[PDB]
Amino acid sequence: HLEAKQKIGFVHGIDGTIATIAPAASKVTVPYNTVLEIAVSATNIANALVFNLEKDGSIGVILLDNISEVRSGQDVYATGSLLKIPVGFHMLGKIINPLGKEIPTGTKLGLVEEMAPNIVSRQPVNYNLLTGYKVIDTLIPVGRGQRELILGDRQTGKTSIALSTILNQTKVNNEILSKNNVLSVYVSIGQRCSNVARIHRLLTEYDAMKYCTIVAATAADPAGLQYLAPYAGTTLGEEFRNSGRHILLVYDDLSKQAVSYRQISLLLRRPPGREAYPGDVFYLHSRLLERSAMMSPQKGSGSLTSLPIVETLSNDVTAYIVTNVISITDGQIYLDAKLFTGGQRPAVNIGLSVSRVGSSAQNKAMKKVGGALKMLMGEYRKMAGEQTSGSQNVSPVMIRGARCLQLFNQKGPSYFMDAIVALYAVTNGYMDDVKLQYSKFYEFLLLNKDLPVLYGQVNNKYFYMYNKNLNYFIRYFGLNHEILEPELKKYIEIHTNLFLDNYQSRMNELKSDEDLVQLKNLLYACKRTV
Amino acid sequence: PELKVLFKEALLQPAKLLPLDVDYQCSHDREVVEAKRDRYLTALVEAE
Amino acid sequence: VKFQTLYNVLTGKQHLKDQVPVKDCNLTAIFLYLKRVDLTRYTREELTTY
Amino acid sequence: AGGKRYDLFGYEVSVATGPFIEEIKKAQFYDDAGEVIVKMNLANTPPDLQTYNAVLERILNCKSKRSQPVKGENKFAAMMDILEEMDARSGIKPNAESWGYVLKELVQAGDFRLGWVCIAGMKSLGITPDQALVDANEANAAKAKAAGTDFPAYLKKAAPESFDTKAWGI
Amino acid sequence: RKQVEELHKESPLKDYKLVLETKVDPSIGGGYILEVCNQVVNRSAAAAAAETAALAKASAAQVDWTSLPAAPPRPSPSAPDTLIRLLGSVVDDLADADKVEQKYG
Ligand SMILES: Nc1ncnc2c1ncn2[C@@H]1O[C@H](COP(=O)(O)OP(=O)(O)OP(=O)(O)O)[C@@H](O)[C@H]1O
Ligand SMILES: [Mg+2]
Repeated sequence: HLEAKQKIGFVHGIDGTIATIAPAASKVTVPYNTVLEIAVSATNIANALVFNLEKDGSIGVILLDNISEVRSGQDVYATGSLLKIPVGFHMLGKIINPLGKEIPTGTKLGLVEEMAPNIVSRQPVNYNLLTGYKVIDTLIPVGRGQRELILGDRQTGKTSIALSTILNQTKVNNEILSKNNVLSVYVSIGQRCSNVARIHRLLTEYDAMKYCTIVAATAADPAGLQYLAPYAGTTLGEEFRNSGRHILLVYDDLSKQAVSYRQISLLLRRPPGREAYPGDVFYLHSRLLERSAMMSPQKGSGSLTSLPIVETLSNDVTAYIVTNVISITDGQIYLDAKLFTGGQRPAVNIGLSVSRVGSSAQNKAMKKVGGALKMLMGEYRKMAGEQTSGSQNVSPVMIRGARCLQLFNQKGPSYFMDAIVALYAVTNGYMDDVKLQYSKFYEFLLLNKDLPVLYGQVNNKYFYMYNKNLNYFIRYFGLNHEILEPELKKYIEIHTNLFLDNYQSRMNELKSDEDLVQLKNLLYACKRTV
Repeated sequence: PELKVLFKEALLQPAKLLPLDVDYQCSHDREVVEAKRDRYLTALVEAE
Repeated sequence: VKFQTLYNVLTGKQHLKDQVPVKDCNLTAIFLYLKRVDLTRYTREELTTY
Repeated sequence: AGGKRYDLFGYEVSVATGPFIEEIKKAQFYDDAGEVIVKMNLANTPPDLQTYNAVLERILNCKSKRSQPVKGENKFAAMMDILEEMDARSGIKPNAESWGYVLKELVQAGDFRLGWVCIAGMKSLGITPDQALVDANEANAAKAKAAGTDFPAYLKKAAPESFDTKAWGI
Repeated sequence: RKQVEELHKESPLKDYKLVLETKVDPSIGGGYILEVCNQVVNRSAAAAAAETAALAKASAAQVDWTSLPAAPPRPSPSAPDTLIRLLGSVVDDLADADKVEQKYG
């Protein structure tokens, strides 16, 4: 009714995403880093951010949206505020643009650029985040507020880890109270629109969309929007962080955000730097990553985890952006193209990976198993290389290591109860007489089926696998407790005996080619369903 | 003999046994619910 | 607009998502061909079997 | 409350928790109790054992996690994740009342094996379970043993002697 | 006029006089546009139609009448024990078959 628009000038020049605004009138003022609305048409309106204000009144501008529609004679108006986006619970379940526009498919405004919490507002992490994968949850623990990097080559399994981590939360969040839930945000930068649609359809399939939101800045989308997207996802997460809730945040990927900022800078003829980048790309990623924190009880004891993604080249951690992010992040998850092509999927290299903080958040039941497997794998890495095909050896170390590496071959998120017991068996040697190729079947038959209940070995009193609510006792007491340890040992022993007698012997007995192919099909199915 | 009495009662009131209200909220179309009911009746007859 | 969309659904020019069938119960809960809707209320199995 | 509580940083926190407990007890959906704690930590009134026990009572006595239903809601996982928060995160240790609410939930739900787990945890922690609960637990166990409901049916089904992806249910 | 000088009052400077110029635009055939103190207000038929259309169009898009089945929430099964007692083996098969049949039909 009374609403009016404030005109600061007209456009004079455009170059791709960047633009220049000439003032209409002297003694007019525009604030810095404010969004500006360009008069595209009678109804359509663009949006664009300032980056410099000159002595002449000329204003440099980064066009965020509708660059193809901007022209020289067009009006330019000032909103007079920072760049803000709508945030809240209502934004969840909705794929959106960085600015806030909903991208269709088949009141509270938060700031895009906000300062990170100070040292007093932060807190060392105490609660874990379950990625659903055994390598991560066991040896590379991930706390809430711990921002851990994912490094890998093209088509290595970087995005899949984040998607599985988002999907693992649904089963728990429906059970527990909403305060201890892990909402999620997924920022795609430079990715194909088809991949974003596949991600949306998958998250809708598993009913993880009610807790998840998506920010999209495709390769066809402009460069300023790509540069801005992760700051917008962090803005969506900061509300839940400061509001006492927890949230997860993903960047696929920051290696492409830097290319967009490189476009913006070189189109502005800023002094370049190493590997063509301006030199402020470190600050660009640090502003974003420092916002991910575990807040103090003074501030609600909330959290904002960040799992960024970065694309190496020919397995080279000595790149500029890679080291710039490792110099910011609280860890590293190094996926290797060699192990990925070699069938190990996820392709985590444990030696090149580390979690600097997750030991404090790791559950004690997982902490003990992780210490055992860490010793085992530190021995396995040496015993595998020292021989160099000199002479093979039959020792529990190499045996258990091969069995455990087959367990790590995992297609989707696993439950905590499903994750521990399978590794307990290998660390404690129960899975030593079975063969390599029959590990997945063992695990499947252990977890999804129950041989003792099937064959009547009901001597155990409570420890079984059909319930899955026993996980919250394993999470509180630990398997090494006096009550769960003997029943666990009896269950695993009975499973191993029944397996080796009734299943493995029949497998070895088979000699027909069609039977062997049928068995390989079953094993490839067990490699997926587990 | 108790079990025979229970079968007679179950055949007399097959619908009473099921939760009709839950299933009726849930199914947009009544036809779907009807098909489910038919299958349950046939299963009980086969059981006895 | 919505009335026109309903008329298009009855005409068959426009279809529902996930290949959902058109029925009076279905249509009611959303919001010669009409005689076919009132027929669509009655169970198909009942009509064919009896 | 003459005792003064402090944070890891040494800052002062307030023990005045009564109004929040009153908000918890008035709730009728047990996610609002968690929302109360979320509004409580922001005021620097970190929860006490009395508050967590009120939340457990609310989870037990409430009908649903929310006004609308939820797929996969369990009162027990809440009443045990909250104890993981009590012990691990916050350092507070539960009492017999906390585990007693948990065992009440397990008895109402009919789960009897996990009720024995709760009994053994109580006993290993020096806590005395109420016999009225363990007796009902054993009664539910006898019921499930009599009718063969001690385990689900899909476990006792004979396995495919032939290996096949379709026969194993994968 | 009333809107003009009222906008001139809302402006930081009002000591200075106010002058008014009138122009004609072919593209837009309804309403007026006023600019005072480097503040523009659009009151035109094209602009007005676009705003009203945005309210109606956005509501229409939100409703999405085409292709809009309604599915209610599902509670816990809570199946009676006596049913299960009579036919434990098959009732399981029927419960799994039901969901598939609901989707197909
Ligand atoms: N653990 C796994 N088991 C089987 N297949 C996997 C696994 N992890 C990833 N893949 C497969 O690898 C392919 C790519 O995975 P992903 O999308 O994670 O790669 P990416 O790192 O995102 O690739 P890019 O960097 O090019 O986007 C997909 O076909 C996916 O199904
Ligand atoms: Mg990827």
